Amino acid sequence: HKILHRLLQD
Amino acid sequence: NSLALSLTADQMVSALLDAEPPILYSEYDPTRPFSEASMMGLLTNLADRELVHMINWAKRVPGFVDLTLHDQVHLLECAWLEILMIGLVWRSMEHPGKLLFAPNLLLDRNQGKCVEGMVEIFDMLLATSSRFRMMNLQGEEFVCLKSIILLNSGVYTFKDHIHRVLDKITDTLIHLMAKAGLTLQQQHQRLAQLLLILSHIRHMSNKGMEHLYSMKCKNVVPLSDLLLEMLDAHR
Ligand SMILES: CCn1nc2c(C(F)(F)F)cccc2c1-c1ccc(O)cc1O
Repeated sequence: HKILHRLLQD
Repeated sequence: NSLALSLTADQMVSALLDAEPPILYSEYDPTRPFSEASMMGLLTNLADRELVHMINWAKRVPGFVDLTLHDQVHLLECAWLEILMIGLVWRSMEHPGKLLFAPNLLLDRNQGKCVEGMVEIFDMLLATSSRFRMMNLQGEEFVCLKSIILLNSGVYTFKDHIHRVLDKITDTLIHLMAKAGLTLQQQHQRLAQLLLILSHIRHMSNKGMEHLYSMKCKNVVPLSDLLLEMLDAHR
């Protein structure tokens, strides 16, 4: 679960 | 069908322009860094905050949103340092011999010396900056190059979509050069010159990545979890 995965959503 | 391919050259340009991330500042401390700890601390801190902007910038790059989250992730992990670096070089154009990491942070090769294996990378960055200056690189051209790095660097490590979007940007570059009054021959010669610099940008990225890795092992300079994961993707 990458931080990048989260930031690319929002 | 991606919207990007339906955009006009002028519709490609002011979108990249408008999508540009702002120029961030470093710590307002007037102490010129000479130690590795102080220098790399400022660099990584700045890099951390820039990454957040780079991420929202990439999402504004036409054709990028039409990709799967996984692909978007892969491309950013691959090009993030190339993108940071070409931005550094662009900002440094008007400051010969200087690297403008931030308006309040200009470093020279003398400060790179105080960090083993850093001076070589600075010299490469300075040379790239100089090259950009002599070619009289234009902002409209810079933004096109930066987008190309985003879509190109990881395109293989994976389809036509990206190739079609890359062609679209190629059309835009020529458009800008013709609009600038360049001859037909001057156009394809400048196009070649610009793209060949990407090879050198990739090189500097790979060298910087290695240096950032060894630095991670020494675990002296603190690295944000985001940097670690971005850096991690390169193994
Ligand atoms: C932290 C990202 N980074 N790393 C750089 C290196 C390296 F890898 F060798 F340590 C050398 C030169 C610049 C480096 C940067 C960097 C580049 C652009 C920028 O705006 C901020 C940076 O920290």
